[PDB]
Amino acid sequence: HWGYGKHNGPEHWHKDFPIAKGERQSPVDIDTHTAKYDPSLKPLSVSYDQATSLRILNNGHAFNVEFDDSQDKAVLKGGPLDGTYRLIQFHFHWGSLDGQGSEHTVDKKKYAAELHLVHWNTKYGDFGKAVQQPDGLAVLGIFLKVGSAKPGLQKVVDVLDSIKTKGKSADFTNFDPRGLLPESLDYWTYPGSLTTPPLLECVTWIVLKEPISVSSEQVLKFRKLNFNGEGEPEELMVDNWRPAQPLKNRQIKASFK
Ligand SMILES: O=C(O)Cc1cccc([N+](=O)[O-])c1
Ligand SMILES: [Zn+2]
Repeated sequence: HWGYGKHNGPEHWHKDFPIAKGERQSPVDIDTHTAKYDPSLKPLSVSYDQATSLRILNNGHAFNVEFDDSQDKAVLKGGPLDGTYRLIQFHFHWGSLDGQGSEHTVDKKKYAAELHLVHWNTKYGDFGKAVQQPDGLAVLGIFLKVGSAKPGLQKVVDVLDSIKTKGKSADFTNFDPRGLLPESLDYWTYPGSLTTPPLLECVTWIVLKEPISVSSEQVLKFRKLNFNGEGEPEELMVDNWRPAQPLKNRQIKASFK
């Protein structure tokens, strides 16, 4: 099955998921000089005051912080979006070293990591129906750079020892994702896809310009996770990022001048 190795990594995904070579794949390089300011874009509305995290999961590809999405409790609206998108999970992608890890790039710059907050359009009723629609998901992407610690991330880092290997989960209630957000909500937006199989072309991407800072210690704890299951040969969970894909017939729009 798919993964991030030599034998099963991104460059192989098209054989089981031919949409890998589609017209609206993610991530992409954001060329800041050609992304056009669009005055018609709105401010993003991120409303996470009632977000109810439940659990953290090592799925063998990353770890997922999961939310109760059975009501409108943590929603993303505005920005480029029509309608209301409910938070279902967040996860990250990161590198073996601080010089790579992000999926999106900015003028070819790779960040140490990238956080994805995944939301589904309530007009489709559930996540599985939403991913079948071109406007089914909104993913908020936030770059991580290594410097100062992010106090709001520490609760996540400290639970990782308990989900070292694939298929482990742990209760993870009361975590507030507002602690992961940068000061500015300036963004770039474009139409794209999931970045892991099945690579469905169902995402409005909203990539924040301003990175968050996390400490080296924090990212080092991400890199102690395992792709493998309990008791199998240890292969560290690192470099779980898809590289930039062809932009094709897309425009990247900026919310800011
Ligand atoms: O389980 C999976 O890998 C598919 C999946 C599910 C939810 C979000 C995703 N994304 O690319 O942001 C991908
Ligand atoms: Zn992701």
